[PDB]
Amino acid sequence: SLYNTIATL
Amino acid sequence: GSHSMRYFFTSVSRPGRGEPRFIAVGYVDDTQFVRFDSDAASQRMEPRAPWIEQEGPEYWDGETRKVKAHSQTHRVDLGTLRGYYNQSEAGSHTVQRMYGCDVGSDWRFLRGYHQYAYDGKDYIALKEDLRSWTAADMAAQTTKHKWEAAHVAEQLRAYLEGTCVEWLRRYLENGKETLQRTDAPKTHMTHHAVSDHEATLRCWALSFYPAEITLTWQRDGEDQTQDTELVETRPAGDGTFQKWAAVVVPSGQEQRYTCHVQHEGLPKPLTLRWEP
Amino acid sequence: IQRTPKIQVYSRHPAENGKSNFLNCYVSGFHPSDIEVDLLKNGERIEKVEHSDLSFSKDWSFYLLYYTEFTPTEKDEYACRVNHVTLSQPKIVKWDRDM
Repeated sequence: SLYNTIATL
Repeated sequence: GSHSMRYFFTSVSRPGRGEPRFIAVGYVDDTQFVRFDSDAASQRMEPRAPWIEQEGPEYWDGETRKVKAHSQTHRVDLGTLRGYYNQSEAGSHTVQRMYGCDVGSDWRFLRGYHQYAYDGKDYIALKEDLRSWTAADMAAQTTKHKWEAAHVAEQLRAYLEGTCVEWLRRYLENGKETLQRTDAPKTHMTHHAVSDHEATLRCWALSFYPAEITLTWQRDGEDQTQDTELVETRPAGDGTFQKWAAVVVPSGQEQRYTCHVQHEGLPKPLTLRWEP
Repeated sequence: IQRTPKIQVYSRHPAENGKSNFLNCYVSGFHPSDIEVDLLKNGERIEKVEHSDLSFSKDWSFYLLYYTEFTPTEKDEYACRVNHVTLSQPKIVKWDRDM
């Protein structure tokens, strides 16, 4: 299952 | 043995028209199990192994939602990076991201990782401790300071040590008949006369899983690398792998040479010798 | 910033003339990801070729598998033709059944 809270640059 | 779950993401900008190409792939060990391609018709995360097909609609809706969120992050990141490197709008550029987790033999968390690249070079990566970042240059250094103040590593660490491992264990169980099976290499040797006075012996390893393998030649019981060739491990297309190693020897001296095969699926390494 | 592809052309199974098999062209070690890969039968592009989803290695270089069903014979020549920004002309690697 993918990570739910990827941060942008 | 030990196991990993990994996700790989690639976005390529398309200046002439429209949005970046985005491709995401998920693996357990050396088995692809999911994909997303922005060019494909479904616009969903899709199954690529039988054992993931049993997951229900909630799963596929959530993975689709998350993967689209990843896609949009990569789209804005391409723009941010173009600005950081003072590049024009005219050229195509690439972001790559990989993350995931390893468990050891006893299924406990072993390692996590999260790495990001721009135009095929390191940009920023989480350190092994999952607590701080390795920034390759001053652009990435500004990313690091921002992500530090926003506690980005902490939230990623919680995923990597927790839910990543939990899902990995779930997939290993659901896919056990293949994911927890080793396929030992099927091995043989061929012989070809290269001139009047020399021959090539080629040691084959076929139909193995996982991909990791070592092939080595010995002469008179000592390792030999001169006059050898070792091809890179390649997929057969059916989920298994292939490799070979060859040595050139004086004709008539074939019996001095042995091929040694090491693989997780072998209780003991194999030794092959030319016997016809 | 540019890395040229490595190419291997091979069958899935040990080849026997007249028996159905799969012809593979494995391209790896390249950057950037845009690449053109065709499989050829006697010089001509094979239409029903598929490929793996783009992925990459530790060094960030890309790899792809291109493949098609085929039935080898004594006389039919197979090859893989690759074009990439690092190549001034398309590169043709011939299938050799002992490799």
